Amino acid sequence: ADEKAALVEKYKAVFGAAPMVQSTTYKSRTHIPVSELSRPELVDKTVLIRARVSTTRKKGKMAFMVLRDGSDSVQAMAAVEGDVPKEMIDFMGQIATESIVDVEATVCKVEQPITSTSHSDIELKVKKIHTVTESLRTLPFTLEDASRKESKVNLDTRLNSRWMDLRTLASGAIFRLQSRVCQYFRQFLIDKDFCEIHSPKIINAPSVFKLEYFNRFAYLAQSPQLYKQMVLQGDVPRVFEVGPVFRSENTHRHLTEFVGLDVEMRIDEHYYEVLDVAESLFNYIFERLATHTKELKNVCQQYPFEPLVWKLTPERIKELGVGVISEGVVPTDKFQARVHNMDSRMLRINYMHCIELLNTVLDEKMAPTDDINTTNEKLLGKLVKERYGTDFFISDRFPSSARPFYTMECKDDVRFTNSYDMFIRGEEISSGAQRIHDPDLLLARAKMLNVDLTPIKEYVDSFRLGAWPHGGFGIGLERVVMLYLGLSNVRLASLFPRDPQRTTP
Amino acid sequence: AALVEKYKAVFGAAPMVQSTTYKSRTHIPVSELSRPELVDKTVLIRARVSTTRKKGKMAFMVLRDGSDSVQAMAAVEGDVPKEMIDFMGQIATESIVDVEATVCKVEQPITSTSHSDIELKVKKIHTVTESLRTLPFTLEDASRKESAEGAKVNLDTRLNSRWMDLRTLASGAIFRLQSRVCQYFRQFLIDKDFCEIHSPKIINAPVFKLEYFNRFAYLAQSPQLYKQMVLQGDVPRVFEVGPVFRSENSNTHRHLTEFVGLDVEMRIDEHYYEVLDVAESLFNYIFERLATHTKELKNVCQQYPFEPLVWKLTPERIKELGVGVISEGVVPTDKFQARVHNMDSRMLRINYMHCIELLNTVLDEKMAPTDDINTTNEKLLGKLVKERYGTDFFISDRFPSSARPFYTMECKDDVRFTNSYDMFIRGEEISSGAQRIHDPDLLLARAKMLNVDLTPIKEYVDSFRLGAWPHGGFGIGLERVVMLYLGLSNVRLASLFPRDPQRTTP
Repeated sequence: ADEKAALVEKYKAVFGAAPMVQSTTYKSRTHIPVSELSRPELVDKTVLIRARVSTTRKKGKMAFMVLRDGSDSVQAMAAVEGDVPKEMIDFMGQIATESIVDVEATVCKVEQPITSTSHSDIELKVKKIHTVTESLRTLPFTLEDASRKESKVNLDTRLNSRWMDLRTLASGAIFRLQSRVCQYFRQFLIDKDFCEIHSPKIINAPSVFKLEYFNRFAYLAQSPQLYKQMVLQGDVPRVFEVGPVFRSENTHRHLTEFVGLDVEMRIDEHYYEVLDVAESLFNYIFERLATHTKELKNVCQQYPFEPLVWKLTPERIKELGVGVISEGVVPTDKFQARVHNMDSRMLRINYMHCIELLNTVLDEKMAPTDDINTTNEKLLGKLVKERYGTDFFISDRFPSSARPFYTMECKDDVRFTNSYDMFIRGEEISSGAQRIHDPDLLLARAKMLNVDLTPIKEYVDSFRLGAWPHGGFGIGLERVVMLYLGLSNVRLASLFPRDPQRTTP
Repeated sequence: AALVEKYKAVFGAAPMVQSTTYKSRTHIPVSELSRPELVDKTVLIRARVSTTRKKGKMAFMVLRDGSDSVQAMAAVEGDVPKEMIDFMGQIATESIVDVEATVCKVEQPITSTSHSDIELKVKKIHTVTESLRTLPFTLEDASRKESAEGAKVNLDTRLNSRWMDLRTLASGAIFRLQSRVCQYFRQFLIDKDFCEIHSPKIINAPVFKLEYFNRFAYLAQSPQLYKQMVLQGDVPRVFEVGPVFRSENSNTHRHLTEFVGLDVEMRIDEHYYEVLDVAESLFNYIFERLATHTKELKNVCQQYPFEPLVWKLTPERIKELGVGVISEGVVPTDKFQARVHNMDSRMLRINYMHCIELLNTVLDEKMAPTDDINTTNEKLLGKLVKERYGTDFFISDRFPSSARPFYTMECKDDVRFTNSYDMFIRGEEISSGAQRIHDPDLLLARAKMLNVDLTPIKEYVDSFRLGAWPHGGFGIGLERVVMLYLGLSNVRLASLFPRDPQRTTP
């Protein structure tokens, strides 16, 4: 009964549970990631791979597994050979789904029908296999069920075990794309000499999440708005910030905490200088996102979408009489739409003409200063898509009633302001404006809006020692990912979402 | 009356900028005024009035935009009347003006300005916005070295009108360098295929407590738990740049209640030295690129003198002391068994127990190998390291278990110590890195030993139960790294609108 016990010690080097990885060795073996397995020079080579068990089963005298690491997966198999005992096949067949294994395997090129694994051309012949960590055998839900198209794992169940959901193809791709949006946002602005700033999220007064702050109370900032303006009055010419923002005032489209992408800059003459930057920024981001075809397809396979169109065609510009600012071409288009140039071809419609366009289909007509609510923003976006062919446009010169106290009014008509909104797929994504850089007019607009600026005396004071004309805009990161991908719920694009009912994980 | 209207085109208050024209004039920034193709040209500049004075039939100003300054003057001649020289003499300093002026070369350079080779001959000048004539403090006083004779501005007055303070050379340069630290941090890690994450700052349980609708919530001290959990969703490598919150009521020159964390977490194949390898290469990358921003470094140094950071041993010192070289298999003969990974970055590593022995060479009260190195001791250690090895940067390897959090992996050979390290800049801790415990049961066991209550964080523990990757990571305070790099006296000099227990404004 002891030689059989010694056979346990013989097979320990071939299969079983490896000792816990505990920094006892350094660079003692070469670890090949699953993503590199289609490198041609690895064919017929024996490699060491660490991967998740997607599935594994004993069948006949063999074991078959799919190994996975994020978006990359590969078939693995083992058969009873001289080097490989039948007990290893039993061991492979019973490893729990989602366990992490170290596999020593020969890379074999194979000709077989395409399956779900992404490395179609190759298969691993397994020589040794050890568990690195073992998964519980009860999962909160399977990866496949979490990956189904919508008509099932409901959203709250997926969010409660987000570490499991993130392993799906679409969820992984969504957050890789989110990282790319941040990257492209910053790179564009760094190229244009914008300085990054970090401003406080704890503020003295609501300008409202109230917090206990040692002996007194403080509050969480809704946005860096006031600080990004104040820093320009410290003579920094242009700034951006990427950081958390908090909104206490529960839909499928909004969160209580999210990430703001914020910009503020001096202007020489006109807030169109801000809009020019904003349009070029979005064009840059959209152009670069388009190159991430792996991620886009991995989102699309679970959450089908039509790729965003953000440019008018040159043909449609000509047919409709759309104006071209950089060319001095005045529009003949009935709604007086314009693009800045024939390269980005991004649609701008004045707010009053946006109302006129909505009024073509509305029975109850809107006045030129009426506010466009959420149902009518989607309707406007649909009318814009049908007439001009684009999913992205700007509405220019918003009514004064619809804008915050720091928005510069138009000199010719104070019913309107030096401001604009941007829309993606008929939903608002960014507002930009010239700010009021004069303290007296800033207080005057606040008083008109019955907003008391007494709690933010320092902000007002920051304009009193000489101020630069300036403007800026902000963008919700999760929201721009949601709208770009056409997702149904903004929580699909927030790693650990926060809303009035959710504070965990 | 018609004469007063003529003069209005020449000088006075311009209409408020209100988006009535677009690209109607070419505004030349002050930074461009030394371009040779601007000599003898009349140009339009928008600038701050730093100083202005009248002297007979002439007015003399210094116009400024951040670090760029130039002298401007006007004389009563031709279409410039005495009324305009009077106007220039009475503009309040810090007003912003639009000036039409000819760029002229000068023989004797004007050393009080950065554009010393040229001078502006003013033809037109209008105020864009007017400053109060009563300033909270002058730029001159706010720029004065603490050692120099004359009025200085104290820190609270500085922060109470931070928009004025930021206009000084040194303060502006500090925050340009802060931006560059973030930039190079992210670019290094993006280059190495680290993914950026954004994790929540509101958490359901601890100690800043906030009202959260019908319940209470808390602010996260750091993204520590989330950055580990995301690796269990199979993201191989992550970083985060965002706010962090410390709830300790500490009002010192070094502590902020809100600051910015630069956080990294990554899988490891075998060893937490893989984490330390990344951290050292990351700091090398940042320091090498910060050193190229000579304009900003000199603009800090003129007010706040510092010796540039040395973060590498020289090849000669390595040989002289017998420091080991990991990538070349060179075993140290150094009495304190120091090592560098490689001969390119040459960044010093000393085992914690040899750090204790080094301290003991000057201590009468000898420390034990497991004793903790406090804050008076960290600066003594960094001085000993600087004197022996010649470097302002080093890591101390394998910290005692009693000094580390519950999630730190212990050494298999000796559970008195952990798979962890600290990095030091100028004798002060800047970053801690470690292998984490990726096994749920051992993680609960270490928390129990440390008497740490894990009931408020069941989801973090649960994230390791469905298969977990071995992993590790580190965090860096952004304001503190700028402060220690530049040798600043107070962390509030490197935080735009600082937060401490007594300060929530501006």
